[PDB]
Amino acid sequence: GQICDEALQYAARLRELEPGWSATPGCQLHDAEQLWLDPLRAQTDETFLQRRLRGDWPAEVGNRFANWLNRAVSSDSQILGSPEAAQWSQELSKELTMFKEILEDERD
Amino acid sequence: ILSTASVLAFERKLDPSDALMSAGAWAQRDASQEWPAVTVREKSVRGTISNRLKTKDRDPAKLDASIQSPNLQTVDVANLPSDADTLKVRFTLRVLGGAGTPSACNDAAYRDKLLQTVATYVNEQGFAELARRYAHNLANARFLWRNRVGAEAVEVRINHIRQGEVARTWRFDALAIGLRDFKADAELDALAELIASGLSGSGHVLLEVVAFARIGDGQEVFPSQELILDKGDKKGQKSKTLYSVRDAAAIHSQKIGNALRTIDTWYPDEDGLGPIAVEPYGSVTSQGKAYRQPKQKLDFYTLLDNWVLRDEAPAVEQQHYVIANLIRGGVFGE
Amino acid sequence: ILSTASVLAFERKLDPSDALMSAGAWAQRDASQEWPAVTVREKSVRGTISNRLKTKDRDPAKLDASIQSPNLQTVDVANLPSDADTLKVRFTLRVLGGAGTPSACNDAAYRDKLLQTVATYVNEQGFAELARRYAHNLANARFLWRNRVGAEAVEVRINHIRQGEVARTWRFDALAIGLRDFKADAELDALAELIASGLSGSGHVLLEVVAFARIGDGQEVFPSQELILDKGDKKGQKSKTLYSVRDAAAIHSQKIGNALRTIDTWYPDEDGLGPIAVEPYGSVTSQGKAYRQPKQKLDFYTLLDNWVLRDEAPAVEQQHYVIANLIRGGVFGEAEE
Amino acid sequence: NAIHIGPFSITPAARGLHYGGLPHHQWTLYYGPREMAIKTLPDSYTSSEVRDEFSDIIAEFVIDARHRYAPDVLELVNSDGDAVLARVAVSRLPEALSGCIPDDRFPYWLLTASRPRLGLPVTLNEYTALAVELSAPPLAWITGLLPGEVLTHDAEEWRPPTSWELRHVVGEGSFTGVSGAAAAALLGMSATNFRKYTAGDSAANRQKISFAAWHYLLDRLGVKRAS
Repeated sequence: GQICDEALQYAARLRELEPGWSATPGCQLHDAEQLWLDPLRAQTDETFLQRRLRGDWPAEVGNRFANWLNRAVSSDSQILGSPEAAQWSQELSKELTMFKEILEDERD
Repeated sequence: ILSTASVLAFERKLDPSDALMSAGAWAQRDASQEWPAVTVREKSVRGTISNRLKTKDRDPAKLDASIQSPNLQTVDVANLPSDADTLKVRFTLRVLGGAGTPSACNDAAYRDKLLQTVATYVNEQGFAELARRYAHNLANARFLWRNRVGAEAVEVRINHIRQGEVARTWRFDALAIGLRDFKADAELDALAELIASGLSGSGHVLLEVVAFARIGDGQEVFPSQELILDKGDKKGQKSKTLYSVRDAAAIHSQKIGNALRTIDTWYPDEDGLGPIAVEPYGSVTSQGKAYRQPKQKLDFYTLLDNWVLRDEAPAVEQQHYVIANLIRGGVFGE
Repeated sequence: ILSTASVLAFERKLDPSDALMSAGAWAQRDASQEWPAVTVREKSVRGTISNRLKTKDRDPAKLDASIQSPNLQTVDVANLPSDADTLKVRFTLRVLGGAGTPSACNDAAYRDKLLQTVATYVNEQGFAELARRYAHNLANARFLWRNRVGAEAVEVRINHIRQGEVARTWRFDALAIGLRDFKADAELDALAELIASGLSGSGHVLLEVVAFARIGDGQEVFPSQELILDKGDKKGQKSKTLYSVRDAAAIHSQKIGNALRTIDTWYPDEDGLGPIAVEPYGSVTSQGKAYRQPKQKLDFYTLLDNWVLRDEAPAVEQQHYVIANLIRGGVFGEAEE
Repeated sequence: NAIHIGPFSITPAARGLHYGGLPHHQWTLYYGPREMAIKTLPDSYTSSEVRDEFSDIIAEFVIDARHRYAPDVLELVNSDGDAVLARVAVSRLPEALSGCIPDDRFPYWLLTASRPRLGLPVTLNEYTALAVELSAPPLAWITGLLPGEVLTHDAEEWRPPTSWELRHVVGEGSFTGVSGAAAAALLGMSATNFRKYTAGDSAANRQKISFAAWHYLLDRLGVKRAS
């Protein structure tokens, strides 16, 4: 949960420093990282960009965060043999669901 | 004392090339050298949601809101021309020999034991059963995977090319020879004898395989599908990319190789399904299931370990399966 | 009273370049100057589960679930065009000479003792056995490693190039000359005299070697394989990279150099396997084994220390091996691993 | 006024400077001839402060040398392949190894911990014999930092260690952490006769240690097994 909170705080830091939400070279994750780090409403991502620029895209950002958490916490094959592995997997799923709900509630 | 080597690698025999696609009219196939190649093109595809979502969702309003997004994609496609009904798929297959010798190995004693085990396999019988099954898979156009399904007439021309010119020709009806059982025919037995002479190291075999499939005017052919990145947008082949050699639709050579070694009719679960491709824990990706499951003692690794270490030579069908796996090649090690 | 020098370094002789690959049709081998290069492409690969498994695995649920989620890779591949059946491989080779003199050495007494030992080797016989074996390994196209296996016809054209134009030409049938035994032939022996003149310091030898291998239309050729560095990659990257020089598939120069010095037939294990590359503790990576293990006294360092320090000259084929290792070059001395 | 911490030496730069108004000197830390670090430390620093200014670099050197020259590890496993039953750090390999995947023809196997495993079938009595013969002492990694001609068993090729090589194992700053008095008591000598070995130059009453005393000292310090 602390890690999830840190990620939220990290996202808040991006929200502190997003004056011009312009894509650049090396921003190839801008469909999800540019969407989860989406700045205030620009003219390019206008009302016609309600699925491209103003798209509420919490599922792809949640999948990327779940992949990063699974890379940082790689479960063993017999790690779920006791209740600790199932509790850790359920806690990771609940943290991803809470982050997705907080992103969808904050997605416009 | 003797144990299996920790590294043990075999180069593949029966190397096929990438299979190129061209198009033409039927009965023009004897002048099918200037036939134009099948070009891969783009098109747009917009469709309503069709995949099974989480059912019993009591919100039809969000469902209708998702339906008003046409989720536009760009898709690679490859069709025949409107004035051509025949797809011509051409490749070459090289048969080398030396199918027992590894390319890399740790133990020399295990290497010599394996070499003499394959040597006793060759002395008991030649490669004639395996070359017969490979010649059957050459005879029917199994390497046309979805370009064979629903074809009116499939014809296979196989040229043995000894010098720079053609040394022999075989002509087959691929719909006469089934994809199910392994038959006998004198031209097919001669082709199997040539493949067996290549696999036995007594010659150098190069074959040119041409397949004509009468599909229809402007119908859709199926080349190999590439891998697509997701960092792009909904354009630029966002859903499907098709494999191509230079301005020509083509098939991956490993697809041709998979369809060539679909000879395994000895797996213990069933025999009414037909052959599968030779694999350790012989498994097909379509069914998501493993025949030659290692709880049963019929996978490639336990059979080779019992044959080489404990001298427990298996049944002759399983010996055919083990030598077919060694012709397939692989990385066998811890 | 005379010990080995603590540092000792020999620059290599027989420097090859990177071998460049082009493609064309056979019997256009004389007009093979505008042959287009073999390019390196990418393709997609889906893989089964065809490796050994642990006893923690092989439960049918786990094996079937692993077969459910497959592995997807991108692979670098190099092929001939579908209208060309001949691979052409071109490189150049410098035979330099001065093989006894180290490029760095600590002891002066060890230096002139080693220099006069190589001098007595050259006075007793020339480089003609070594140059004969090197000319053999040029004549059979052993620098085509996997591109020679299963080939219909291999032909080698060697132009000795003195000024900016051709001074001499050799034409060899590389499938006729074996990879097993070292024969005798007048053109091959004249090439050996040229290489021995280069190794002796009596001249400047520059050769251009071209190989034509009749493989087949559209078949796979095998360039050198690079080393891929990825730490935490995103599930479907490249798993195989191929060496290329300016969008032309190529073989590394040390690969050609390893195939050139495959002349060691005098290792004490056997001789029915064939020649190996000259190495200290002469070892092939494919067999994972070290012939001339130092527990026998036939590795490079005990042979050299007996020949130089204690004047125990070995057999003449062991002398051939030690001089071939000096032509190979290396870091010999107390930079020990 | 140089400072000697085992094989390391910290020397000042023989003329200071004035940094920030205060007088300073450049101190250089060497590991023999190899220059490891330079710092600019002020005057009115005691030698203890100069010592634990460089103690961190010395500790990183010790960690790197201990990880780099670690001895090999053999593993006793059962017939399935996983479930390591025992481990043993060996200084040599059992010489009958040849690349192996364990099967169930034998219940016990001895594999290398390196990944292309080599292995041998054993029966818990020859495993004990191999572990007795080939085991590594707890400070075997210091043998990585030694020239090897001072570590050989052949007396024709052996040469005695210099004072800098002797300070790797003997001294309060050495990697064994054993003083000269304790190392003299290990050899059955006096402290002065043993300090005769640790002078540095042949003029200042320094003799070289003998073959038997050097190899017995490496045995008793737990550096080389020396059977």
